[PDB]
Amino acid sequence: LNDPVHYDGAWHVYKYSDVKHVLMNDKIFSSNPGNRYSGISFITMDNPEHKEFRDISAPYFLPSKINDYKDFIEETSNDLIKNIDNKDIISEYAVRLPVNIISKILGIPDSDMPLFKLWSDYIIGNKRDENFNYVNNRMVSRLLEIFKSDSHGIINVLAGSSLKNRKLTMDEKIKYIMLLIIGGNETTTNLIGNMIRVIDENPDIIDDALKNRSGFVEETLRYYSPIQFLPHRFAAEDSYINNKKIKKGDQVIVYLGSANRDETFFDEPDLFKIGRREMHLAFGIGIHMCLGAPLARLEASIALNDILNHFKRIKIDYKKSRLLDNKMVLGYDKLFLS
Ligand code: HEM
Repeated sequence: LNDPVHYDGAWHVYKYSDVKHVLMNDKIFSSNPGNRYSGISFITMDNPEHKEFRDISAPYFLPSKINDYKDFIEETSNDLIKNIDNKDIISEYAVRLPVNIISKILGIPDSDMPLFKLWSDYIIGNKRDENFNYVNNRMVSRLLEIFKSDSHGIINVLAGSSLKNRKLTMDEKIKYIMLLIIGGNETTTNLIGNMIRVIDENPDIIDDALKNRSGFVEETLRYYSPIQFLPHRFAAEDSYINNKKIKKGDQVIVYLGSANRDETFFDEPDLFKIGRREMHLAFGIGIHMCLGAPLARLEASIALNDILNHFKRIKIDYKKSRLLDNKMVLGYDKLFLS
C-alpha cells in the first residue's frame, strides 16, 4: 500500500497503521468541517458532545442487550429465506432483513410497518420518487404519535432521554433514529451479498463457515468491506503523517478496504482465511467505532447460517447479477443465484 497522497482537495490514507492513527486521533482529526460540504446526528460530532449523544443508546447495543433479539432475527430470517429460490436475493432477502430488525429495535408498531419500510427505502436511498415528500410527511407524523405512547425500544428511550443539562430536541430525536436506520441497512445488506460472494468464490469453505460463523463474518468484513472509505475527517490542527504536514482544515479520506488488505498486518491479505489474529477496520475504530457492530455481527451470522442451510450449491449468476456502482461501498445491486 501507499503512503498518504494529496489530490482532489483531500489527503488519501491507505496503510492500516495510518488509517488507524487517523481514526484513533479524534481530537486531531475531527468529524465535521469548518462549514458546509455534506452524515447526520452524532456521527458528525466531536468527542465531548458526541459521547453525550452516543450514551443514550449505547447500553441497548451491547452484545448483551442485542442478544435478546436472537429469536426474533431467526424467525425473521427464516420467514424471508423460505421461498426465495429463483429471486433477487438482495431485494427479497438482504434488504428486507435489516429493515425488519431495526424497526423492532426502534419500537415501530406492527400497524406502521408497511409505511416504515417505504420511508426506510426512500431514506437509505433504495427509492427516489415524487412520493418522497408525501411518505416522509406521513412517517414523521406517525413518529410523533409513537414518541408520545411507549414501548421498550429505542424510540421510547429517546423519549425519556436527555444528556447533560439539556433535553433532546425533536429534530435530534428524528435524526438519531434516521442515523440508526441509514447506518445499519445498506451496510448489512451489502455484507450479506458479500458473504454469498465469498461462498461462490471458495466453494469448499462451506464446512468451515458452518463450524465458525463468527469467524467467517469477520473475514468477510475484512476481505469485502461493505464500506470502502470514510471521506469526512478534517484536521483540527497541523500534524504529520509519514513526515508530511497535514494542515489544519485539510480533508482526510481514510480507506478501510485498502487498509484491510495491508500485508504488514495481515499475512497473505488477498486470501480468505477464517481465524486471523489482527483486527480489521471494516467497522472503523476509536470513539466512532460502529455502534451497530454487535447487531450487524449477529444478523450476518444468522444470515450465513440460513443461507448455507437453504441452498446445496451456491453459484452467482453473473449474466443477471451486478455489483453496485458507488466506489464508497461494496456490494451487489442485484444478486441471482445459480
Ligand atoms: C456490516 C455492517 C456495518 C459496517 C461495515 C459499518 C461501518 C461503520 C463504520 C466504518 C462506522 C464509523 C464511521 C466513522 O468513523 O466516521 C460506523 C458507525 C456507525 N454505525 Fe455502523 N456499520 C455497519 C452496520 C451497522 C448497524 C446494524 C447499525 C445499527 C443501527 C449501525 C449504526 C451505526 C452508527 C449509529 C454509527 C456512528 C457511531 C458513532 O459515530 O459514534 N451500523 N459504521
